[PDB]
Amino acid sequence: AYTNSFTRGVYYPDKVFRSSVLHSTQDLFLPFFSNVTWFHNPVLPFNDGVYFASTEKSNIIRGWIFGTTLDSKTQSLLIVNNATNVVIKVCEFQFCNDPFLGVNNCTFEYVSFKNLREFVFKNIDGYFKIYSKHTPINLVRGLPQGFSALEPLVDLPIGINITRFQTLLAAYYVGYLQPRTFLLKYNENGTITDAVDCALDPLSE
Amino acid sequence: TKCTLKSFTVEKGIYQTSNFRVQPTESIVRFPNITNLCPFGEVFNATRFASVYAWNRKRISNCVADYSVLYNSASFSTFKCYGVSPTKLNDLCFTNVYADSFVIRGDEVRQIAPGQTGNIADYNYKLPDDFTGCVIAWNSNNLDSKVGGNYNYLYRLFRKSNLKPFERDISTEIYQAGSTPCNGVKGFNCYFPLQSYGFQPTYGVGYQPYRVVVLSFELLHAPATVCGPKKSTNLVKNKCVNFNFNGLTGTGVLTESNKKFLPFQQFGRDIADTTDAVRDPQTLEILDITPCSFGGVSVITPGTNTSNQVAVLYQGVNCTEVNVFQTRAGCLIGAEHVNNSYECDIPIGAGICASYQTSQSIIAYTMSLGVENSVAYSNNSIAIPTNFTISVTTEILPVSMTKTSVDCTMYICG
Amino acid sequence: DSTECSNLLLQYGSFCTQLNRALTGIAVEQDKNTQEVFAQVKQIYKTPPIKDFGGFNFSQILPDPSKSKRSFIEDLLFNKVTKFNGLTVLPPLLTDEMIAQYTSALLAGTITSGWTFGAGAALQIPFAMQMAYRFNGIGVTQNVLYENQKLIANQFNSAIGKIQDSLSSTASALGKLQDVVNQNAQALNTLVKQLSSNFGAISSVLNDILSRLDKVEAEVQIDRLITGRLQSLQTYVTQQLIRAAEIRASANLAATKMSECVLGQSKRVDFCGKGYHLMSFPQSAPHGVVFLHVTYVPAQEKNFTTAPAICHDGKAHFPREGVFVSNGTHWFVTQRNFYEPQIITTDNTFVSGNCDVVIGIVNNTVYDP
Amino acid sequence: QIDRLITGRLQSLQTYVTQQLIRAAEIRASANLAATKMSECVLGQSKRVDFCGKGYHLMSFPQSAPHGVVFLHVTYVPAQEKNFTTAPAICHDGKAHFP
Amino acid sequence: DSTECSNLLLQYGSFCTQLNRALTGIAVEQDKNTQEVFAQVKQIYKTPP
Ligand SMILES: *[C@@H]1O[C@H](CO)[C@@H](O)[C@H](O)[C@H]1NC(C)=O
Ligand SMILES: *[C@@H]1O[C@H](CO)[C@@H](O)[C@H](O)[C@H]1NC(C)=O
Ligand SMILES: *[C@@H]1O[C@H](CO)[C@@H](O)[C@H](O)[C@H]1NC(C)=O
Ligand SMILES: *[C@@H]1O[C@H](CO)[C@@H](O)[C@H](O)[C@H]1NC(C)=O
Ligand SMILES: *[C@@H]1O[C@H](CO)[C@@H](O)[C@H](O)[C@H]1NC(C)=O
Ligand SMILES: *[C@@H]1O[C@H](CO)[C@@H](O)[C@H](O)[C@H]1NC(C)=O
Ligand SMILES: *[C@@H]1O[C@H](CO)[C@@H](O)[C@H](O)[C@H]1NC(C)=O
Ligand SMILES: *[C@@H]1O[C@H](CO)[C@@H](O)[C@H](O)[C@H]1NC(C)=O
Repeated sequence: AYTNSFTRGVYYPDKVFRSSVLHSTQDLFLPFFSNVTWFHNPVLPFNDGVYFASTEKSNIIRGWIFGTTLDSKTQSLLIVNNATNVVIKVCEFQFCNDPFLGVNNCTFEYVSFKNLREFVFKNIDGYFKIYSKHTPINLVRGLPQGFSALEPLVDLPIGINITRFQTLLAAYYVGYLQPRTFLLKYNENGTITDAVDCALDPLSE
Repeated sequence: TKCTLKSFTVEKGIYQTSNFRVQPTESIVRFPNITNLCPFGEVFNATRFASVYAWNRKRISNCVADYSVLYNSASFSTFKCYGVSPTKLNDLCFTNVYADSFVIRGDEVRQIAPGQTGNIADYNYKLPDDFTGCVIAWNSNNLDSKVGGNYNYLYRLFRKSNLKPFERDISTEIYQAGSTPCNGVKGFNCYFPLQSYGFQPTYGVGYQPYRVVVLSFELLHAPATVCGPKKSTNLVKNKCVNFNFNGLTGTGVLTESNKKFLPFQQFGRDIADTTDAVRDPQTLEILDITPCSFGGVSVITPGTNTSNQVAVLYQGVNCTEVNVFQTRAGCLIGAEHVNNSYECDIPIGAGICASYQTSQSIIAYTMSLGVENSVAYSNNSIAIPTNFTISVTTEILPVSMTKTSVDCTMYICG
Repeated sequence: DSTECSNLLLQYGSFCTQLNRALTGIAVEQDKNTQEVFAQVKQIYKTPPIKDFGGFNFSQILPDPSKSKRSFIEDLLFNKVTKFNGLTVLPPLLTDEMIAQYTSALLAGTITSGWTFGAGAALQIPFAMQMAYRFNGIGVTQNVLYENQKLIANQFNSAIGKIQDSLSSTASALGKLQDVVNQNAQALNTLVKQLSSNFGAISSVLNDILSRLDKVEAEVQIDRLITGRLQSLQTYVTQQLIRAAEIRASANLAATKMSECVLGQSKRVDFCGKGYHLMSFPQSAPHGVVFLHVTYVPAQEKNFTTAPAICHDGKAHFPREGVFVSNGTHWFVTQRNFYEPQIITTDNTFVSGNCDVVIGIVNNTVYDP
Repeated sequence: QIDRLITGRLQSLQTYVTQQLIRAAEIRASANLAATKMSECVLGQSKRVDFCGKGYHLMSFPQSAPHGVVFLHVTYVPAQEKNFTTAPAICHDGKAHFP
Repeated sequence: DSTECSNLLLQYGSFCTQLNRALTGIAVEQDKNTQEVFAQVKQIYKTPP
């Protein structure tokens, strides 16, 4: 099953301040009005990059795992939630379908319906990066029509090969990034505050 | 001006001759506060190093490096470098670094060199002929030796074959020195591979223990995790300066700003993509990099046949930056601000013109548009001419260029 | 500021002087254009204290001394019309206040003295007499002004009011001036953005090449950027030369409309605005000029029966100036641009030969004064 | 080496020919203006203010000059004015007379 | 349309875009000229029988 993404999944493409101005970029982005997959669960492919979002009340989702294998032979990427903060590791665990109860050959380690949180997970070959946003919403399962940009959380200098991912365990959503041009409007205070998916339609073009 | 026009006579006018450009008054650098310094000293101060056949390896990553903190100290019995000179290592970046550490007798330390042959080089730690890195060594007879001998510091005298470059191997087998079938037990012609120096405090220096660390480096397809020092200076505002922020080099006036960068934003840009502000990595400051002051320099002159005097216009410059006169066109220098208005002799800009006049000097003034004349209009008054002049007014128009032709094959090649 | 690039740039010889000369030529020509358009007046004529212009009301187009002392209509024009990487902008020689002194002088001459200030010393004349000469210049007899003077004053004043409303209402009207500003903004911004282009070199940031490469490689990569930036600058300078010739063709047209439509009255049909021309007033505007062309347009016609000539004693009478017309019953002659019937007489008309030769002649009487 | 000298000399010649085309278009505008002043100011009498020199135009004489033409515009300029009282019309018998 | 050249031509920057703007200026002006020459008339007058 599917749902309309409206104008969600925009993110700050570079660490640059700009003010009262329109800037153009081509990068991996979620298209406007795209079909995200509706959920309220299994292993999924990564393609070239992932958008993930959920309407969890109190950071309910326990984490994620990413890699080629997600089972031994090489370190898979592991990410875990502790309240407002995040634990990260890369390890060669080989668990069954309950990895949250399985809880290692590891080579990197780090620590950081009223609400909706949004995340972008991105390999860049110049290592791996994560972007996110947190917002209150109306008490509705479908993604509301609205605008904000996901901000960079971390750069992981890890070099892990990724082709699939899984969630560690309300409504939630998945979509995929595509190489697309976007026009980005910045307000006075450096903030991306409107955008156009350049390829969307002849008026947008 | 004579050299600008390629002539010994300059006719009356104004001529651009050069560009004024404020020089950088000093050089500035900023990078974050010195943090994540690589733990080389924590390896060097470890309580003991291994038996040299199974030398300790520590992987080093995600850190800034200054190897001169190590090699400047004459406290070691030796500090030597191979493939690269010690100073250069402070410039470099690497994906991984390794500290490789062990104990050897004072006579055998010579085997730690590029492409060596002998017990340690072939069977314990093979440095290749193209080894890039450094060797740190010191006497440890006060640390490692014991009465009756210490055996925690063995060396592999025997192995099947020579080790590969930087190879670590824990394999052991009994060496058959003769006809005896050894079959994995000690005996006559059946020597144990891990020989003991048996270190004692009374030993002569060639038998005494030496602790050694060797530094080994790699830069890979996976990008660097180690780099040289985060260089920095004081941060002088409100002067034109050469600068560098986190590797963004330039020259400009570093000015205070109210520009609210988001927490992750490092650099700021204007409409034409040109950089206009930066974060100081050593504070919370966002500084606007106003461009360093510059402009065309033009020389005002009467014709050289009449006088040699000259005056200068610093186009768009403020006279803080350069007889002086600030104008909307720039600084006049060498011309009098006479202010009383006249016909425009030599044009300048924004209503200023200049002339050479009487006791003689160059003067600059707001130009006159001609004499004022209030027409005596009223609802019943007319003026009628009672007489005329015929007049003859010359007008001149060009009609033809000089007819010119070029053979492109003869001009280009010939 | 790279010395390394500066030394390599010498190998291209005169190009980097030649392009700076070509822009200097364009820059000097802008003051030549502005002088040939506005500096046609010999002396700074001034408006009289009492605005006693026979009922006409120039207060919207004359200077407001309380304000740069522009007119009201000049202010609308200055309101509707709407980084330093080695580029420099330069000031115009005449400031916007000096242009407003010339458009004040040209206007105050045109109001108080007709064309005369454009042909010699200015001669004062009452405004309702100046308009009688300008009407007489279009084949409408002087008395058609005087018999309608308040009506003509109200039409002129009302029409000035409609221009003030029109220019106040929309920013889309000044397209010819706004496009000059927009084209130069696009040219300068494109010339700047081309600094960031790689031109097939390793980077467009010169400091990369100056720190990452040895001289023998850095020379090749810099020479790619020089080849790119130099071809960029030559293309911009060539477009500014072509655009300067396009604006010169408009400046010579404006200088010609200043000399003919302001300093005179032009018989060039549809040159100084549509309709028969009476006069025009210049108003200054940023990077340009605005003419308020005042024109007479005939507007409420009647049909008539007409004849090329009329017989009398077998001789044919032609109209001296004007046309023969009839209300079906009686024959009259009129001036041809405004219906005003005159009784046909031997001073209104001239004889030439006999009634045989003229095709389509008619009879009636010609009266003897 | 020859390919660099070709590219340099060729781009330099392209610049000259491009600037000569633009300069020749300015001279054509001047030659058409001269042919217009020849047609009106010499072969006629231009009733166009300040076209055939300042003042009211009478006639003009062309004179040759190297690469151009010189016009000697003969013009009438009024020169010694007197002030007068004036009126647009005058009565004689309740009828109004105009000049 | 051979992609290996297009991936190089992007590195030459604004050139191949501004040439379409320059030719569009020429192309629009051909209509403006033809408008100003012929469309001076206020109505489509037509000749009597
Ligand atoms: C020139 O600079 C000084 C010092 O900043 C300032 O006082 C003055 O107002 C400036 N004048 C102009 C015209 O920029
Ligand atoms: C203007 O210049 C004159 C000399 O030409 C001088 O007497 C006068 O004081 C000056 N006035 C000002 C306001 O500078
Ligand atoms: C008219 O002016 C000329 C000089 O232009 C003078 O010689 C002549 O005497 C004047 N005639 C009258 C009647 O004023
Ligand atoms: C002229 O126009 C002004 C407004 O511009 C108006 O106030 C004034 O009453 C009008 N009439 C006269 C005779 O000034
Ligand atoms: C003039 O006469 C023609 C033919 O009778 C008629 O079509 C036209 O409407 C008339 N126009 C006026 C203004 O009376
Ligand atoms: C005018 O037109 C009609 C039809 O052509 C004709 O009968 C009449 O004789 C013509 N009159 C003249 C003066 O040509
Ligand atoms: C005018 O009147 C004469 C007789 O006096 C007559 O012969 C002639 O045909 C008339 N002409 C016209 C055009 O009606
Ligand atoms: C005309 O009369 C006025 C007022 O008396 C005077 O200002 C003006 O100078 C006179 N002009 C001539 C040519 O006498």
